[PDB]
Amino acid sequence: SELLVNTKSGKVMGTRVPVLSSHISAFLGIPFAEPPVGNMRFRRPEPKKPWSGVWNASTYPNNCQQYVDEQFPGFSGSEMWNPNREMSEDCLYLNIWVPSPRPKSTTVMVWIYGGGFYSGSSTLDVYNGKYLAYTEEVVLVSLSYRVGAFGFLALHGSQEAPGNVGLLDQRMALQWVHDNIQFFGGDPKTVTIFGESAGGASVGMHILSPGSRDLFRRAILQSGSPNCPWASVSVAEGRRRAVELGRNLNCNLNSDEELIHCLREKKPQELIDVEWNVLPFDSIFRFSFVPVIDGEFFPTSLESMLNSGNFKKTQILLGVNKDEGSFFLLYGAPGFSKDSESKISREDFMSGVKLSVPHANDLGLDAVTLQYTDWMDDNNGIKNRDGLDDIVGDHNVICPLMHFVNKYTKFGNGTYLYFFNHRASNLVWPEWMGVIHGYEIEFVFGLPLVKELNYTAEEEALSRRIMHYWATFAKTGNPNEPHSQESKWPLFTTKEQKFIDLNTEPMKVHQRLRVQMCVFWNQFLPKLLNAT
Amino acid sequence: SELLVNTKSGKVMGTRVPVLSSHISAFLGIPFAEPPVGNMRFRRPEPKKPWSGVWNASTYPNNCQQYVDEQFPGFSGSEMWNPNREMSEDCLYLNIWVPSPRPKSTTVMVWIYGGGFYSGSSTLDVYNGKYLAYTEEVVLVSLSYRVGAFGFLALHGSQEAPGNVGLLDQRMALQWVHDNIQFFGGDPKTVTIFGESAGGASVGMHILSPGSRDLFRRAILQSGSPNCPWASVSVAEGRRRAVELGRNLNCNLNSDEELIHCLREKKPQELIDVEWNVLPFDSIFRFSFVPVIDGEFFPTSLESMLNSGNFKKTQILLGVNKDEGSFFLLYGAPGFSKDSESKISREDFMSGVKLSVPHANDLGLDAVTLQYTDWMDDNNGIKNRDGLDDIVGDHNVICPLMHFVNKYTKFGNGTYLYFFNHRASNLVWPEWMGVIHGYEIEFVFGLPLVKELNYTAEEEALSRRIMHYWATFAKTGNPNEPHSQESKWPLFTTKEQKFIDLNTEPMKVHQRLRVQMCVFWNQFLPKLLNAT
Repeated sequence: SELLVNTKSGKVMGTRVPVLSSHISAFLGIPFAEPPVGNMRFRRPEPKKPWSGVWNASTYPNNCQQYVDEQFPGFSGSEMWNPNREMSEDCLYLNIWVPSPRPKSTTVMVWIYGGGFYSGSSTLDVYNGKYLAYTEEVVLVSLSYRVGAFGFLALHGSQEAPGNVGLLDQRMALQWVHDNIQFFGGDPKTVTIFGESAGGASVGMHILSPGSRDLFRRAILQSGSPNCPWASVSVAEGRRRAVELGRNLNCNLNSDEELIHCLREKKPQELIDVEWNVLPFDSIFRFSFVPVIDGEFFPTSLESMLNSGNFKKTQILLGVNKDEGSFFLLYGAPGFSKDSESKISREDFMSGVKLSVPHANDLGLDAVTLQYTDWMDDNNGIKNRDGLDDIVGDHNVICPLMHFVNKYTKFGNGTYLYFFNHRASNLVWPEWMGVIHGYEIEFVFGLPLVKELNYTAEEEALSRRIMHYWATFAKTGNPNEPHSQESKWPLFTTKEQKFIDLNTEPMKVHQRLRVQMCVFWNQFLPKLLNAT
Repeated sequence: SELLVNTKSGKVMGTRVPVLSSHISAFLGIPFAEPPVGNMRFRRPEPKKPWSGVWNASTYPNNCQQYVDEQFPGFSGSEMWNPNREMSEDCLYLNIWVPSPRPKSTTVMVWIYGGGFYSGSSTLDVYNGKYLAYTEEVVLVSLSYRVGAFGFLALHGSQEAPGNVGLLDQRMALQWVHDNIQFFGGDPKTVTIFGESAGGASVGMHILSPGSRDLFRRAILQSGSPNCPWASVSVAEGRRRAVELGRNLNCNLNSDEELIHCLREKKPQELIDVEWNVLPFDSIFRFSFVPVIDGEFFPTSLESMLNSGNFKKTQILLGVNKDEGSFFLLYGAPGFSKDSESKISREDFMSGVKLSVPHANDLGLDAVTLQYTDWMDDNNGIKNRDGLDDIVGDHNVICPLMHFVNKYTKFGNGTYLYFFNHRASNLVWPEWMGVIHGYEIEFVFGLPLVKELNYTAEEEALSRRIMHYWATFAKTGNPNEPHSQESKWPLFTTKEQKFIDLNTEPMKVHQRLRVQMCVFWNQFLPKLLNAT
């Protein structure tokens, strides 16, 4: 049977699913690790024990325990990101979409969801891999990993909560793909991992971490890189936050054993209710439990790894969205509202800057403010709003990704860069937010090809182009068709630094994506904060 | 006789001079102080003793002892600024141009020449007051004052070389005008002092200094202000430079008396030959002997005087030229040449920045470089050249004058600001230098009205407009004609900050002259250098 697959862990039974008036096979909820519950909480994952009989993989698995956004009850714009299944600590499963008839040895794409390392699900409607697997004829895999304290509580030095266990979950799912995808028609020597935001940062971390490098061939990073200021902390800050978490739950703090044991007795929701109270500063775009530079997963600091070429050398395709910051300002910066134009005063502007660069002394806050203010029109509410939007996006996403790409390209075997600047016509978020963080995802997964969702014809065409770029890159290491007549996505080189825009207009090639600001955020400010 | 005038110091005999096919009276070389020679060198000036008989004032006086530019022998462009008369320490004289028939009580304008406090003459062809006195019917006075070490050697604490004696010379000439101009037809209650560069800085210093305030009514400052980074030094740096001067001439340095006495035995040219060896840094736009914040001429620091309104409150008219810095780069920055386009490489650019902001640490040099570099085209030779030009002008002239104007306007009784951006058609300097430092002077003195000099008809019209603005402002405190139909030069206010361009095109009003850069140079950088 096409729906029956015998893997090294046991037999699995999938289901047939309709897609664009056709069909493909789907294997949902395949377990790749033992349930991280009880004494296993905070612990590194262990391989799932083989099972007898047939595993029923016809329905989505549970979603990991996580914080749930309720800032806009009922609003589709934010609820489309919330868990759509029962949450449970028993959440390490993966999903596979296989073309029909089943391929013999085709390209594999493994999706790693984003969510700031504190949220995310592989089962969201925007992550349905059936469209992409069908249209491009690839085996699509989406995995899951523990988030928040459950996946990133770090008490370096103890084996009970080492940290980075969330990244080990991903690695474990990748190990399973490497060992079993051949039975689903996938070629294990041609797997591309791709993700967005925290997922993009995760992809970059597997490229850096020695233990993950041999598990995949190529990589795609969307709006996220390993060196982002929010993607990781030191072992000291990790330790400091773990202890403060324990203090909010009145736990014994005399020893690691004491704390860990007390945290393992708490119900999942009890840790989630106080998870945000451990941040060191009043801030925006900063999360509590994230990866930590431990000396194991990451041999040394990320900057030294990037300078010495200590990372997997292969081809990579990456880029960012035009307005990465508007989402974090809406939820946490004074002056912004979902139902108004959010024109910002001078007052709130400087207030926003303090919230965006929390680690900066007063001289630094002034450097930023000067770099983003137009003194010929300083009380222009619209310029201050967009100025704050640029700051958040440049500092948190764009400038960090440009640093990575320029460092990587010196040792890589091929780089392709994009700038997504098309605002979907059916967006429910206000206009001032622009090309929002995470909204390029729907084009990558082909949601525009389904009429009932209400996209324009040019948006459907844009989705096919992107799907074909991502898939062609996954297969060959070059998003361009060998002998095509279409416009060519030039290769990003240390010298020219070319990149393309991604929208419904005729392709246009550019150079040095936001260099002015990246030099400020990657060279000047760090130096200023270090000297003063 | 129209050419004979009886002043409080004695009788003076002038001469009749032709001007634009007409005539006026000129009284040249009238002494206002005792010759500062021998034991009087470095000493404060003393009033000229009255004389019997008639003083022959038909020819120009000698020029003060000064450094002479020889970088371009024969070149009119630079030699038009050199002394055109025999140099002598006996140089404290003034010149007066009086309309014919002699007025009864008309407006007076006193010119103070520039030259970085190390050079300058009242007898240069560009300073001939006959055109302006004739065309606007005003009594025009140009004075002289000691420059270089002779006028600014400062050994605070000793009465033999207190410092600022060069400013006291100017004040003395102003005292004479106040006490005697009535006999030449001038109204002593309506005297406007005006000057360019060091002269403009001098005018601003008389506005600040308690002892000079009652000697004039209004003031005009061209490309120079008292708070410029080159216009003054502390008593400590003054002392340090005086001692180093003595060391270059192998003088006894055990005591002030010892040093001073040794310096008074030196020939004038001996001090001038080593005057440039005392600068603390390798620099551009910095001069050896300049005014010093002594606690006498200047009660306290200039910044505190400006903040507390401790200065003469009246009307002022001031502005700058578009390219104030090109002159100092030509003479002292690597890469620039008089006979080439001077396209500058990255190398020489950063080399120029180090020379322009000598007092800056490495973090500061980086702030400047980032603020003036276009990272999308960093090796563009023309952008680096103009970028260096802007830096020198903004830091040394424009941003300092904008700080002064904004501080003054809060307590003044009327401010008028201009931006001169017309490059004379007959300039002998290369094109890359643009609207050069000091070349608005020829329009103020009406040189364009004389055919044989070769200006265009629109330049002659521009000169009359400027002469009428300066003169009308001198008479009433407003450059605009009461009921005119011509375009109005708006008043500069703290709120709107309006200013006008000055060229051959229809007047245009603007706002916030180079604010972006002025905020960088007046608020951010000082803070950065103070914290680091």
